[PDB]
Amino acid sequence: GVALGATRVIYPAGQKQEQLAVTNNDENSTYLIQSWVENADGVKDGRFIVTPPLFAMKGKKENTLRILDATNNQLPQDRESLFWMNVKAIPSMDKSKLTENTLQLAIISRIKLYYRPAKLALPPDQAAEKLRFRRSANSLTLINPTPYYLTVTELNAGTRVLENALVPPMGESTVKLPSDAGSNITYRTINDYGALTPKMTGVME
Amino acid sequence: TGGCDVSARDVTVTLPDYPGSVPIPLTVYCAKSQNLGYYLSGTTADAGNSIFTNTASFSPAQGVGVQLTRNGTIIPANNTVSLGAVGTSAVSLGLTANYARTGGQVTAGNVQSIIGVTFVYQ
Amino acid sequence: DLYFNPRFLLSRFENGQELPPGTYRVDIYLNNGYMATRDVTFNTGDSEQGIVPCLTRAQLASMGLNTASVAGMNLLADDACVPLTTMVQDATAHLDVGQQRLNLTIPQAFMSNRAR
Repeated sequence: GVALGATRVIYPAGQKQEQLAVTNNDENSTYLIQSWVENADGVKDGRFIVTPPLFAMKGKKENTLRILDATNNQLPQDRESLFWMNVKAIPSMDKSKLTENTLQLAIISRIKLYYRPAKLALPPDQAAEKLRFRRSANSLTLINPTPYYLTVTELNAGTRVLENALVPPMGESTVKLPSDAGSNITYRTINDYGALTPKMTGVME
Repeated sequence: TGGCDVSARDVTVTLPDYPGSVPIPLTVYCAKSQNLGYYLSGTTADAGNSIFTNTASFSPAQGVGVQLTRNGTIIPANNTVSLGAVGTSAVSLGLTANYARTGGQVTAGNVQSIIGVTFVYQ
Repeated sequence: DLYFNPRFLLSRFENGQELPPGTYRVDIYLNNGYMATRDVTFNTGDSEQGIVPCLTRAQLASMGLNTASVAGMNLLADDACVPLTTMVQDATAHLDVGQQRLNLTIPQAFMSNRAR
């Protein structure tokens, strides 16, 4: 099918543009590629422009999408802001199929687009370790005191596997916690390069 | 590394005449192993938000839509299906295409439905 | 004949076109040399691509075109889209959609290459 060249885009403030590769691996196929940006609420948003927003890819080839900052410098300058890139691969079919029974599937890739201000206080390689936890009766709260979004996965409490979480900068997120879950917490994160970081021991606030 | 890729016999599935069902050969693989999941989207006609509408123009059959199942379970729109760890070896999405009545009277004609399959990356 | 279901969102695409009319951020090259990266409007026009770039007399001049060597170019408005391929004999324009790169070529007889 059609695959993206990255699983996230870190957009450095000040940059004129950032790119995202879109590759059609199907030699005999022609797809219509529709792309758009959504804000943290999942609503189409124009603060970031993705272009070309609609184009056709015939056969095996790579097309590059440009992502442009259209925020007018209005976003917070002490923390990252979250947006989502959406790339939909619309298939074509012969018009002769219009007289038959068919089901066409459009594949959509959705990845994070992080707007990252310049000169942030904490270096990115120091953020993951800063995560803290607050335990409740049947819930676990993740505390992120850093300017970076933390993608927490492989979150464990005892032998229990909890839900993954996306903890906002200088914010918190909460996940359900089975009443029998152990007190020993461990977790991993997905870093700037989309790589899973080594297990870290959870530290309580 | 980049995003994963979906492979299919054809993303354009020729459905059997109603009534009938057919498995959808559709798999996904990644260059780097990672937990992956997907959800369906489109226009549905049932309160269950699981029967996708017929968009046929010429002579569309009324009273029927396309409903997908995985391991026998109906998959509603916007309901994430977790596939677990997906690496270099292709993993099937496990989908089967079925026809489901929308309630009304059924008439003769064809069915032309469309569904979106979204993969959100951590 | 190819078909694209509009409900997924088209004749041009069904006919082989890659990109519809619009304004795109492109890398502009002239005689295979990088010149700039900026927005360029592409309108419907006679081209295998179905669309043609809109560049003004001043834009072309700033990249090396000798406007005084082009017949009838003085009659164009400042904001008119220069009909490059017809007004400048054998000049060419092609957009590599995948790279979003507009490749322009202009014969030496029309370039500002006079001994300086």
